[PDB]
Amino acid sequence: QSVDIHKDQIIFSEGDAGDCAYIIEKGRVLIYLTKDKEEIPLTILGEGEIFGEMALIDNQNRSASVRALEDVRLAIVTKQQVLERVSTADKVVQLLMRVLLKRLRSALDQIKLENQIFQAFQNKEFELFYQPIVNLKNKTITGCEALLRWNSPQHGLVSPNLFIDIIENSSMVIPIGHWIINQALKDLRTIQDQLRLNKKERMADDFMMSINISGRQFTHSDFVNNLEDLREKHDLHTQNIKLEMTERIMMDGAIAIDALNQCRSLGYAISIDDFGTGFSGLQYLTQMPISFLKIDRSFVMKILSDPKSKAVVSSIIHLAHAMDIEVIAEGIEHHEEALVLETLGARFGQGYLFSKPVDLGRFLKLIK
Amino acid sequence: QSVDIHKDQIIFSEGDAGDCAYIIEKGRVLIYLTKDKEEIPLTILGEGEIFGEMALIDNQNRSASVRALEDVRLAIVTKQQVLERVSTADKVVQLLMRVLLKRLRRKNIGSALDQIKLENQIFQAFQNKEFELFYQPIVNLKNKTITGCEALLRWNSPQHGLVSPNLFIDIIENSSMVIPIGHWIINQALKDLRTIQDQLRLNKKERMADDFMMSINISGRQFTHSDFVNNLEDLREKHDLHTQNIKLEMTERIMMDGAIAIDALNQCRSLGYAISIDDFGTGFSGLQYLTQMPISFLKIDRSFVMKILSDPKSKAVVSSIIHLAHAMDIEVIAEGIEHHEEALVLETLGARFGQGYLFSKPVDLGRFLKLIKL
Ligand SMILES: Nc1ncnc2c1ncn2[C@@H]1O[C@@H]2COP(=O)(O)O[C@H]2[C@H]1O
Ligand SMILES: Nc1ncnc2c1ncn2[C@@H]1O[C@@H]2COP(=O)(O)O[C@H]2[C@H]1O
Ligand SMILES: [Mg+2]
Ligand SMILES: [Mg+2]
Repeated sequence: QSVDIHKDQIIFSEGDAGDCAYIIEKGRVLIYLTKDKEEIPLTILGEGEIFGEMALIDNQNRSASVRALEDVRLAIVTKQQVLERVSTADKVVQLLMRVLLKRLRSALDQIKLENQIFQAFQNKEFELFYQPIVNLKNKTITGCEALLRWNSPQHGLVSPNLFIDIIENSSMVIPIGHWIINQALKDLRTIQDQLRLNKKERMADDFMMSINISGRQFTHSDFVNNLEDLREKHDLHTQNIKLEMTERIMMDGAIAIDALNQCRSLGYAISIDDFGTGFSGLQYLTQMPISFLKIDRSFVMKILSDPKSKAVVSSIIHLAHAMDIEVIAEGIEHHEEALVLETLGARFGQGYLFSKPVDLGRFLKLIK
Repeated sequence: QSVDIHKDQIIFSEGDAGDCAYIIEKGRVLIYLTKDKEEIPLTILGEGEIFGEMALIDNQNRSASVRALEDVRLAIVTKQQVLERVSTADKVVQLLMRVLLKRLRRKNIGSALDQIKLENQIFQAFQNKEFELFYQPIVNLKNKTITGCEALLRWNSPQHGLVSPNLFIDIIENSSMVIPIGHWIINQALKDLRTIQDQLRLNKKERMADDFMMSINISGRQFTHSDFVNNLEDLREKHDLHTQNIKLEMTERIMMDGAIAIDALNQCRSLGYAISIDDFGTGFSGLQYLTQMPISFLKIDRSFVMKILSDPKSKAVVSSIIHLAHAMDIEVIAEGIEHHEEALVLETLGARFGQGYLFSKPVDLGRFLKLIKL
């Protein structure tokens, strides 16, 4: 709601309590101090500008007095509205705000890790490993997923729990992601060449390299174009490249409603990773041109003990079939789990039972 | 990533371009201005404090010079790190930042508007009593009996002429005014439940009265807010009602949290409140949690129901939700039902309950009390 005010009206004085702040819609206002009954002007504010906001942010008194130079109309910003928005803001953005207030009158660790990660990337401490995906019935290796690893010389082998999230919600996903795709496709060509070299011509034609693509780099412009360049750079075919995505992409939709269709039109397979976790698929599933979905490991490890977690999984498999989507059950660590998973009708699987993620040299041996 | 610096080294001067900012790990530093080769000190910064951040935020030159008073070690904050975090921040929080920069610089030398206004307009309307509750019948699909109702919030005003009238519900739900408004909703809904049950007993429909369920929408904020279950219990006892007749409709998004929100539902369930997941299959998905949550109902959203007959794989999604629900002793309420053909398919797939225009639109208490009697 908006409020009219008379010329020369002292709206509030220096030292008052801070109920709310204002945004000027019409008119002009003067901010001033008072010292031994001398009146020193700080500035004149006009249309679009704000005042009374400092007291609300740090719960202290009015740093100055304010008087209307003419008839003005103000739009009210409440204390709760300000604190609400300041509290949700990033911890560094809050540091920045607080320090600016003081002067006008873990964050260190978070900043250092982001730079440590990026420096490691440039010192080439990251490399891709590849985990076999197998046909459950005949145990043949049908394809693989590219997984990012980091082994610093000083901190040994690093947990991906740490760096993956940090990378994904930063702009460094673009240069890193480009490197991931390029490396994964380079090694696909090498995999197919080795397969043809040992006269496994049909296995070579059906081989699928799964690459994880995050939201940021998907929604980023010129993605499909740069992807196509990298594909042609290694003389590869679209039917051997499968893009693993989180459900969350369809929250957006400026380019992200038909970007998938543009990917699908070129022959790239699209797969929904960690289905049944995070943003919900069931409606997103009727929209999206999906060829696969992956049943997360959290489901698979409760199949034998929890009998209604089994029911959830059975239902996902049957639903998937009903829309010509195929299933990859991941996290498989015991033969008994595979048995149930095949009886329920899941075609593919991946997990420790078959193979952990390994480097390209161990993987090339595995396929033979 | 961390950098050592010599005593008396001018790290940067006033008027330079701003490549990066620094955080002091060791030592002390002096910020100063220069005027006709007079050096006026602004302050001394020490361990843990920051400098060089202003130039990065608004792309302008260094407002001052900086010199190390002793041997110091600095941790670098890049421009990209700062802009990255500032850009994602709320539009008002960005306004606040930019205005503070302008005033500090001058000091030592000498849609967001619309979102904010609508929030206050909504709250003023609430206090001027422009809101009221309507009630939409939920029916048993097979025998068409009214089994219960959902309380729906209305705003009787031309200004609420959004016509896509969800909007204000969303504005309320993601604001702190959900607490005083929500309290009013719950109180009003429970008051009218007592009136519904009294009429039902008055016409010797004793069994229908015992099975009647009033569905109330409860948002995340007020659910996660402390002292919720206690205040709910007070309002229930205020109207002499039983927990088995009160059903709480919740969005899936609550299980993102879990400090209080894994067992808050169990604390509600322990008291006998039915819990229902509204708009299931939209927004967040608590599937790995849905084996855990004490859920008695879920509602198939209208967006699914209106595509059942045209889109044959939207039908498959709905069939699958119903079968899954049954497999964990959860019952289904299909909403948005506007044609008899939809109800047919919905009953064949096995959904027990329904609500929609086919049966009845939302109406005031009054038209609802008449509706029961048929
Ligand atoms: N140096 C300044 N330049 C411009 N505006 C100021 C200055 N100091 C204070 N203000 C504004 O005047 C207000 C006085 O009360 P607050 O501290 O609540 O919020 C203050 C600012 O919005
Ligand atoms: N009044 C002040 N009090 C304390 N520090 C300041 C003040 N003015 C500027 N600074 C710091 O000195 C730095 C000079 O360059 P920047 O403008 O990039 O960033 C500035 C702030 O970090
Ligand atoms: Mg993956
Ligand atoms: Mg509802």
